[PDB]
Amino acid sequence: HTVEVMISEQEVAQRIRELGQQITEHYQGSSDLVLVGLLRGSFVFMADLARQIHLTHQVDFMTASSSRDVRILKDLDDDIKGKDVLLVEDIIDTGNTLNKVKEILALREPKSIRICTLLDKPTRREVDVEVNWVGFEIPDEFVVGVGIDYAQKYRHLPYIGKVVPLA
Amino acid sequence: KHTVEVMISEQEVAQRIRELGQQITEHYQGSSDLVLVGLLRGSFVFMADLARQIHLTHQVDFMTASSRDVRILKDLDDDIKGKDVLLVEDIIDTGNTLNKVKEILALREPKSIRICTLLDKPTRREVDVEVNWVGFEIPDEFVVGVGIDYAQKYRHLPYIGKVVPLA
Amino acid sequence: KHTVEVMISEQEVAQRIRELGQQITEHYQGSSDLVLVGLLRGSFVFMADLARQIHLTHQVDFMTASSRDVRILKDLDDDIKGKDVLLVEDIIDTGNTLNKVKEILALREPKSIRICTLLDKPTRREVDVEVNWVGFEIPDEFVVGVGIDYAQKYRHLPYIGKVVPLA
Amino acid sequence: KHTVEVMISEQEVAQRIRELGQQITEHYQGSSDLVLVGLLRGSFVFMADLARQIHLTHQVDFMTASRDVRILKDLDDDIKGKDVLLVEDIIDTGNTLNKVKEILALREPKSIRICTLLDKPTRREVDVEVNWVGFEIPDEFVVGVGIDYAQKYRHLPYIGKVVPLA
Repeated sequence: HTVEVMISEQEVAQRIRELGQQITEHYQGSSDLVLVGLLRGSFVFMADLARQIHLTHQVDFMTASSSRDVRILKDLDDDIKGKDVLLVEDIIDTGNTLNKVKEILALREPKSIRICTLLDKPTRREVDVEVNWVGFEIPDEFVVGVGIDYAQKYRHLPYIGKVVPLA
Repeated sequence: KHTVEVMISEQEVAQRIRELGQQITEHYQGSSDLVLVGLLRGSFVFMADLARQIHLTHQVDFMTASSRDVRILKDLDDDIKGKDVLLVEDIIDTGNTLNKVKEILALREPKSIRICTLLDKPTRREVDVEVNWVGFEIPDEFVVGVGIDYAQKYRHLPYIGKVVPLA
Repeated sequence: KHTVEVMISEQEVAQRIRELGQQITEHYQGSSDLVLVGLLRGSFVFMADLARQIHLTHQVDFMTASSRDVRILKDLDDDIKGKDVLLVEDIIDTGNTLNKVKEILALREPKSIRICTLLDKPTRREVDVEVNWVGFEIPDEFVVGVGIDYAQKYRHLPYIGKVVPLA
Repeated sequence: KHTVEVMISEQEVAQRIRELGQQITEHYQGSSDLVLVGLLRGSFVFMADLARQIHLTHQVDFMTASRDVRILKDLDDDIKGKDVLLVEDIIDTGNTLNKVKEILALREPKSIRICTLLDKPTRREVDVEVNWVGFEIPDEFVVGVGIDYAQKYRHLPYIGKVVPLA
């Protein structure tokens, strides 16, 4: 198999700059912003987005699992009561896991909860969940890069790639 | 300079847990999917004794909740979707943690959630949680034993004790 | 499908646990800091009964080790540096998991580490782990009860049972 | 009452990380079992930039470590027989990193090495071997590129110095 570039590193960077500007604008005057990354896949997008948000904010992470139940493998280290929470995803597809994570965090009485994802595969949606900011809407391909793995590989590519069969 | 007095004897505790087990057995008669979930660390002794008085095939699991936000330090190992869940507590006082744990688990769509505690301190409640089975209602004293610690000591006492000043 | 036969009766188990607790009490006499550490979920019932037969003030804590690498899904809540640590197991068969848990804990520089188990299957051993206190040494049978499950069932049986396939 | 001063610019950080990724790429050449392991939360930004400058196929994982050094979140995947690179935002006393290394050594990786974006050598309390270092600094009050003050400023793109104004 091989990887072709689907979304270039610079196209990704420009889109994250735009998301950063929109998010900065939306939260202007808030000192309670916290970005929460869903591990492992969101960490690259999160790193780049945080650096494009010109507001003082905090960072946290959750690891949610998958058989049926959405379980918390690692919860947040910090409180979110009365805070503005931004969930940060690498890719939203079925929306299952994200939906339960949002509901679990809603119980803690944050000031607000929103969601931003680098990629959205809306044709995979099985439970709808409100996504405030989306980097790129894509079809249901095997994508990798910018934090996203194929068999644990390729998270470290600076571009969004597509895994394709060779010769 | 402090000591432990017996408040509820080893045998009084055992008789009560025998009675709870009988009522719980009757209650879930014909459920194919009973699961007891303890809250660690305090629940484990009461859980062990109670599970042995329940004359139904059932599963056991544990959560560790945190102690401002209620966070999940260690989640269930198994699924509870469509199951009858019995939350098992050593003591309910403010009700804050238990309430949030119930709300977290309710998101998983168990068939039912009910709650059983060995000790209840009703005068300490800060939030409404409905508890179907209560071993003993007690005044707000420093109690220890049957899983309950004081500064981590005395969980291993077979009786419910009360910590008292000496001299 | 199957039935369960009594292999070691409730009373036999209670008597042996009392013997072990007595020996453990003698062994750590004069120790200021005993901590019993159970591996979840299997060890919780044995732990509850055993701690109640140990007549020294002590602490209780728990770990959850993964089911190749032995990973820590839930670590101890409390420190063990300088303490006498007693690892508590429902059953020891291959010894692989328990060996790693011991090495992991030794890095924290406890004063000592010893191991107790309710059941021991010495024929299944794959690594050398020395076990000072053994409730019952048994053949490689499918056992359940007193914390031990089969397909998550039967942890709540008050005896050690043998699972027996039928027709 | 404070501000933050730029101590090491975004561009200096970027160039140094590229140099580190190059050295790392060269060192691990021919190995197909590279895994970078960051310690949360501080390492995630340096990790993200470093991984993208490493031109070898590799895996990425995370641990979060807590007197006793405890494991609050372990790795998700096996490291037996692998080349492990622990990735750190800053190394000061070394105490946590030393124990994490010891813990992972029990799993029999083929090798374990350590990289840090910042190193404070005069702060060292335990000896631990640090293989790659982005910037060796004095004991300044630092933030940015993953590093916080009171949970704030991990999002700054440069290494900043917190300068009390109070």
